[PDB]
Amino acid sequence: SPGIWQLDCTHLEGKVILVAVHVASGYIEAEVIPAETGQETAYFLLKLAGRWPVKTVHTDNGSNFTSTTVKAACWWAGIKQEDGGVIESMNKELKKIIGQVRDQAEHLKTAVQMAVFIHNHKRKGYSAGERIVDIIATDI
Amino acid sequence: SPGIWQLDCTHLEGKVILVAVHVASGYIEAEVIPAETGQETAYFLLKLAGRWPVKTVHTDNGSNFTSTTVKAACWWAGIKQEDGGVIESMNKELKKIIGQVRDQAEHLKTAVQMAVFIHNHKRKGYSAGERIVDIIATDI
Ligand SMILES: Cc1cn2c(C)c([C@H](OC(C)(C)C)C(=O)O)c(N3CCC(C)(C)CC3)c(-c3ccc(OCCc4ccc(F)cc4)cc3)c2n1
Ligand SMILES: Cc1cn2c(C)c([C@H](OC(C)(C)C)C(=O)O)c(N3CCC(C)(C)CC3)c(-c3ccc(OCCc4ccc(F)cc4)cc3)c2n1
Repeated sequence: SPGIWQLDCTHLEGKVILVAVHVASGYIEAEVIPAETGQETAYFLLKLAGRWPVKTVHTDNGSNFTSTTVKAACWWAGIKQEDGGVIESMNKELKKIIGQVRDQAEHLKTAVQMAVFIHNHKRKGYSAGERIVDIIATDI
Repeated sequence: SPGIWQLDCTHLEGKVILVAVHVASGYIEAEVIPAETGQETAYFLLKLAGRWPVKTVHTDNGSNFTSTTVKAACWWAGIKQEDGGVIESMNKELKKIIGQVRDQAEHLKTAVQMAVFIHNHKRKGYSAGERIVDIIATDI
């Protein structure tokens, strides 16, 4: 459970938001990209694995599961690349937060990082940021 | 101590590498940018604070300390913006790792994230990644 993450992809303003969800805590990392490609997904996973102890990733679709570039990043970072409700509600929640801050940000990427901040600090009482740290520290 | 970070800027291949160091653990986050600007620093701090509980940031120089854009990001994210050896040795260590992986990466940003991965997982026995999680979980 502590090393399991789920990839998720959603569209907004003609752009793609790639999200990594830490399944046990609900903690997220997200980035805005022009379109989902194997190279963008591979780079996102390399970043995530250098920051958190990523053991397994459930890919968001069969193209990212199949991608030789994604498989190479998973090999490099020591990640077990795996296949495939609450994710749909999290995409809706993220878009809701983005809408609420959209006026404070000129760039979509700024609004997305503001939403990541709000989601991870929301007490619902522990926050997702507190839960991920507690889950991983117990495993050490 | 658990919420204290230090910004650091270094040059490589006509580009700038912006680094955030968690002082107590030695854990790092890094990004490649064309040049250090208030907007790039503000965006980097917004990302960092959505991922880790950032209480204080020691800015890397007086321009980032003065920047109204950096001060706005610190205000938004609830960060106390503060002023100003081992950092010089960490820039040298990071460049050394980048040199060792440079042949496996076409893009400089790929090599930088590989170096972040290696630095954070290096056991020296706990790693910086284990130390940051343990330090923050004790504070919760
Ligand atoms: C020119 C330009 C572009 N520009 C742009 C592009 C942005 C944003 O992009 C990045 C993140 C900088 C790339 C954006 O996408 O909108 C920006 N932001 C600053 C940081 C933020 C508050 C997290 C989001 C808004 C400012 C700005 C700079 C000074 C501001 O000062 C407000 C009074 C004040 C309050 C508290 C303080 F402590 C100090 C000042 C406000 C907005 C800006 N300015
Ligand atoms: C066309 C192109 C650009 N391109 C580029 C730009 C890159 C790198 O950029 C990003 C990170 C993708 C934007 C780069 O900056 O170099 C890249 N990398 C993949 C991930 C990495 C191993 C973390 C770094 C190298 C590959 C590639 C793709 C398949 C590879 O397969 C190697 C046999 C194999 C081993 C284990 C496996 F499980 C599966 C395959 C090797 C390299 C690539 N390809």
